[PDB]
Amino acid sequence: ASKVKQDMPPPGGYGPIDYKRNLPRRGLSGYSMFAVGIGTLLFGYWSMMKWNRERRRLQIEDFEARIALMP
Amino acid sequence: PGIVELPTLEDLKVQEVKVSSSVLKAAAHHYGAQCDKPNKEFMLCRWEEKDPRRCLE
Repeated sequence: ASKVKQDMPPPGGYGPIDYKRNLPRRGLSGYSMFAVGIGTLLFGYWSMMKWNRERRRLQIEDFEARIALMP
Repeated sequence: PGIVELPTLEDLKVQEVKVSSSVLKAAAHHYGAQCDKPNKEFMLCRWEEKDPRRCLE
């Protein structure tokens, strides 16, 4: 006596279902990456230049200590 | 071929310096500043004679 009941889609329809490819760009330019790399290299070069010059001075100092102690 | 002459053990005695390497390294700069003359004389004797038996004094 009751209404026919069955598994049916809701009145209207269903919400849209996405299927298309979605790969966002999500990246920097090539120039920016290359510039960051070159700047990092230059900073490291300058720091290591100072450090190695100081190390050469220290090495000369201890070599002179040896020279003084040798006789 | 000849007999090698060597100094006697008495002539090889001296008041020894019995401080370690760290003490010597800590004092080295002032030691070479102050005691330059005898050390340089000894080295000149050493590289001119080429014989340890000739530079004991």
